[PDB]
Amino acid sequence: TKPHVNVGTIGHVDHGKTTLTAAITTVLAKTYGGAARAFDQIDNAPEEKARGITINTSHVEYDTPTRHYAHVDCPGHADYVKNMITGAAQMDGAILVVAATDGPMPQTREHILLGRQVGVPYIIVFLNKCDMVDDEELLELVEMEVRELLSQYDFPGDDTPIVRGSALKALEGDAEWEAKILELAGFLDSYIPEPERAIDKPFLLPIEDVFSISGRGTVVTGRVERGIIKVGEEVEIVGIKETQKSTCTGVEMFRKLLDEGRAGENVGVLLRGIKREEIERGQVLAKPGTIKPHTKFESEVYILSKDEGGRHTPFFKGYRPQFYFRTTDVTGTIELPEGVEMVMPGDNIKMVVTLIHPIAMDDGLRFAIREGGRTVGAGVVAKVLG
Ligand SMILES: Nc1nc2c(ncn2[C@@H]2O[C@H](COP(=O)(O)OP(=O)(O)O)[C@@H](O)[C@H]2O)c(=O)[nH]1
Ligand SMILES: [Mg+2]
Repeated sequence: TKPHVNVGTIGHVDHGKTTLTAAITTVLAKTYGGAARAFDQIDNAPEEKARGITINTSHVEYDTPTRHYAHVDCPGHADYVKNMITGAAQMDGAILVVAATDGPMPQTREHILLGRQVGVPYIIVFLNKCDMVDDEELLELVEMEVRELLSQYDFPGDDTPIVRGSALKALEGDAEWEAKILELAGFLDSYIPEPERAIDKPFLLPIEDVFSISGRGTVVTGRVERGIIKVGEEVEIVGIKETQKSTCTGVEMFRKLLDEGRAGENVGVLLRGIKREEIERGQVLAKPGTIKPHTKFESEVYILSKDEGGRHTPFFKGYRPQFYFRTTDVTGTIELPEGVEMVMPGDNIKMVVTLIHPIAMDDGLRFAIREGGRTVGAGVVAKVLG
């Protein structure tokens, strides 16, 4: 099967993301095979529901000779904010569209900054509307502006592929400009490395339940998030309390006794030496020395709007909600950015959080913000602090 890669268009409004998305599907369909999509179908994005969050998202698919791509395009900036923090698939790379007529605009900066925060790993640039620009001096100056902006947020601007093109003329059928769509698709193939598959990451299992099995000791159940756990291998129980070491003495799937549990499977793991009461809501099983527990972190959060089922009134710096990490709520206190004293429903802000219990975490881990039982926001860990 062809490798699967998740991409999407980002960049400022009216710079040509949707026209480019249509052009890519159209050009690749007539060149390497597939199904073309038209501008109107993609611009008219369905409402996708992620929890209570409403995100207008168009999903499109296209193939290169060697890869299958799932591409995400959204109508408005508000959708890109929501999608980057809580969208169905995390982008493996992004196509930043920049209109040569306008140059980098405020959401060009914001989407790069968000990409950095939510951990978007590769960004390719399509410099659009070049059918309007005859001057090569201008095009060079815009290209340098985009490279500086990428580097400002630690992307490798100097080595970043930038394709000078015209999404519109390519969608209209002009073969000269279509070649630029193939150049861009070439860069998707060559510049975005194939992402790391979960089965190859160090073992991780969020604990959902614990039982004292008769004559066999303590078992913890959960979905293997990544890696492989084998009978005989050592594990760490990470989070809430001081970290404990243990050994796997059995892997059970329903009534079937296994020798290993793999990423994606729902299993029960028998642990030597651990008593049922030594296990707490919110802990994970992990390969030893691969994930650490933290109480403090920086995050990018989106606060739900009233219509989405969230808060009706803003909160202030004393806000003390619950942060739901994998399996449980942990209370935290927050610090706001300087100048911000109030956070309105529907806002998104950088939030420094201090939980009252440690949670095993790494950059890019998603969480929900909750009040009482109900969800009021969504975040991504941008930087762990300790
Ligand atoms: N002249 C020219 N116009 C373009 C090009 N790409 C897009 N446009 C026009 O710019 C407008 C906005 O494009 P659109 O894809 O909807 O922008 P989006 O908000 O980023 O999705 C539309 O009128 C497009 O047809 C291009 O390469 N050349
Ligand atoms: Mg659009």
